Amino acid sequence: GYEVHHQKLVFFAEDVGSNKGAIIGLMVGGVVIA
Amino acid sequence: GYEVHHQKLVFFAEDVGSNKGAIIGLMVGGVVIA
Amino acid sequence: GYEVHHQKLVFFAEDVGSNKGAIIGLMVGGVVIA
Amino acid sequence: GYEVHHQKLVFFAEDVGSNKGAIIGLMVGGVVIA
Amino acid sequence: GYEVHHQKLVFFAEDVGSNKGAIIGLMVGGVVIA
Amino acid sequence: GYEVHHQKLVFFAEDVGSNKGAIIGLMVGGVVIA
Amino acid sequence: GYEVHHQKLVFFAEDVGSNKGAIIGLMVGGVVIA
Amino acid sequence: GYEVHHQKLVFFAEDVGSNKGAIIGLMVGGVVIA
Amino acid sequence: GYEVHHQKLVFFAEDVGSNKGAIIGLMVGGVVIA
Amino acid sequence: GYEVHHQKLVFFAEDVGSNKGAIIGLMVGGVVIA
Amino acid sequence: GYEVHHQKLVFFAEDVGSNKGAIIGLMVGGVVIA
Amino acid sequence: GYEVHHQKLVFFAEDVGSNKGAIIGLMVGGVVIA
Amino acid sequence: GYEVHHQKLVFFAEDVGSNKGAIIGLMVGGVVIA
Amino acid sequence: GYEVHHQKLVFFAEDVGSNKGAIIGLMVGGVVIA
Amino acid sequence: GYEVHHQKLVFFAEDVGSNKGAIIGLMVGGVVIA
Amino acid sequence: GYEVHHQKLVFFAEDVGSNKGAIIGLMVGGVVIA
Amino acid sequence: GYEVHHQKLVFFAEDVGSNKGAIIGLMVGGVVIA
Amino acid sequence: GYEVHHQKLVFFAEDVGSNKGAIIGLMVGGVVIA
Amino acid sequence: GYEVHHQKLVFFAEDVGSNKGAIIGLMVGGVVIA
Amino acid sequence: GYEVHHQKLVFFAEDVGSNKGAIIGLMVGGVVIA
Repeated sequence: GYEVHHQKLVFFAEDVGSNKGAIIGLMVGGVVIA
Repeated sequence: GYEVHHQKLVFFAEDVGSNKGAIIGLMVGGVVIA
Repeated sequence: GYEVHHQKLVFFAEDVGSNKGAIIGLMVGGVVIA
Repeated sequence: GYEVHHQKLVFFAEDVGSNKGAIIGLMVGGVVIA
Repeated sequence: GYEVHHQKLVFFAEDVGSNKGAIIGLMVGGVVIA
Repeated sequence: GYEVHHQKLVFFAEDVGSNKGAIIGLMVGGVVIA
Repeated sequence: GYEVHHQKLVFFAEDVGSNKGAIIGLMVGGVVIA
Repeated sequence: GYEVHHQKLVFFAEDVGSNKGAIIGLMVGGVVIA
Repeated sequence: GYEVHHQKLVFFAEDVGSNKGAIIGLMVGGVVIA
Repeated sequence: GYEVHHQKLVFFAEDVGSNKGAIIGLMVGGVVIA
Repeated sequence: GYEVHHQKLVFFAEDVGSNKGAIIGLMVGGVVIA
Repeated sequence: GYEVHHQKLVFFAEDVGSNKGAIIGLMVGGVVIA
Repeated sequence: GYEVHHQKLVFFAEDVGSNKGAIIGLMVGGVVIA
Repeated sequence: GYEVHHQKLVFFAEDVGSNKGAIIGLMVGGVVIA
Repeated sequence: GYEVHHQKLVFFAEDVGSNKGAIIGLMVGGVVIA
Repeated sequence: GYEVHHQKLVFFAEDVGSNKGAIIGLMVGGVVIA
Repeated sequence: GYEVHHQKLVFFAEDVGSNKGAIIGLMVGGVVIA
Repeated sequence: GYEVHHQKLVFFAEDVGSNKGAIIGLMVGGVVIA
Repeated sequence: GYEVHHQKLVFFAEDVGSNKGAIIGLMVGGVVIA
Repeated sequence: GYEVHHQKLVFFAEDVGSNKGAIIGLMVGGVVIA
């Protein structure tokens, strides 16, 4: 008798308001200018 | 008797409001100017 | 008789307000100018 | 008879207000100028 | 009969107000100028 | 003058040996029997 | 003059040997029997 | 003149031997039997 | 003139031997039986 | 003229021997039976 | 159980481009010459 | 159980570009020359 | 159980660019020349 | 049980760029020349 | 049980750039020349 | 020769009598109970 | 020859009598009970 | 020859009588009970 | 020849009578009970 | 030849009578009970 419930994972965000530059969840590489 | 329920995963966001620049979920590579 | 519930993990954020520069969840490498 | 509930982990933040520079959750390497 | 509840871990912050420089949760290496 | 190179990210494995059981990269949720 | 190179991130493994049981990279939640 | 190189991050393992039990990189929550 | 190199971070292990029990890198919460 | 090199951080282990019990790097909370 | 979200109101503009004339959000009154 | 969130109001602008003229949010009155 | 969050109000601007003219948030009145 | 958070009000600006003219938040009145 | 937090008010600016003209937060009145 | 006079604008009401219950001029959003 | 006079603007009400319950001119958002 | 005069603006109310309950000119947000 | 005169602005109320309960001109946010 | 005169601004109230309960001109935030 096993019960599992209500589990959550967020990597970057749930709510992103305003981006006036650069938002990157994940980058392996690169050059970011903002 | 196993029950599993209500599990969630979010990588970047649930709600993105306003993008006035650059938003990238995931990049392997590249150049980003904003 | 096992019950597990209400577990959460956040890597970067839940709420990101305003980005006037650069926000990166995770970077393996690169150059970031802001 | 085992019950586990209400556990949370936050790596970087829950609420990020305003970014006028550079915010990086995790970096393996790189150069950051802000 | 085991019950465990209300446990939390925060690595960097819960609330980040304003970033006018550079905020890094974790860095393995790199050069940070702010 | 920005140059970025030779970097990598591995989420689960590069080399996966033989499987007689259950291997899952990512599971949001469920029941796994092996 | 910025140069960034030869860096890596491994989340679970690079080399995974044989499996007769259960191997999961990431699980948000559930029941795992081995 | 900035140069950054040869650095690494390992979250779980590089080399994982054989498995007759249960191996999980990251679990937000649940029941693991081995 | 900034040079940074040859540095490493290991969260759990580099070499994981055989497993007949339960190995978890990170658990937010739950029940582990071995 | 800044040079930084050859340094390391280990959170749990570099070499993990065989496991017949329970090994957890980090647990926010729960019940562990071995 | 009530949830209300992301309602928005803009009176004049979100983005105003270059101005070589006269831009007025609201006036009760007067004389405007461009 | 009530939750209200992210309502926003903008009267004049979020972004105002270069100005070589006359920009007025609100005036009761007067004479404006550009 | 009431939760109210992230309401925002902007009267004139969030971002004002270069100014070679006359920028006024609010005036009861007068004479403005650009 | 009431929680109210992160409400924000901006009257004139968050960011004001270079000024070679006349920038006034609020005036009851007068003569402004740029 | 009441919790109120992080409300913010900005009248003129958070960031004011270089000034070669006249910048006034609030004036009851007078003559401003740039 | 331009003459403009005695013009008027009313948004909600220039004369509000005795009422029972919430009166709201303008709402961007939320829950109103009366 | 320009003459502008006796113009008026009312947002909520120039004359508010005796009421029972919440009166709100403007709300960006929230919960109002009366 | 420009003449501007006797112009007026009222936001909430130039004359507030005897009321019972909360009166709010402007709220960005929150919970109001009356 | 510019003449501007007798202009007025009222935000909340130029004349407040005898009330019972909270009176707030402006609130960014919070909980108001009356 | 510029003449500006007899202009006025009132934020809360130029004349406050006898009230019972909290009166607040402006609050950024908090809890008000009356």
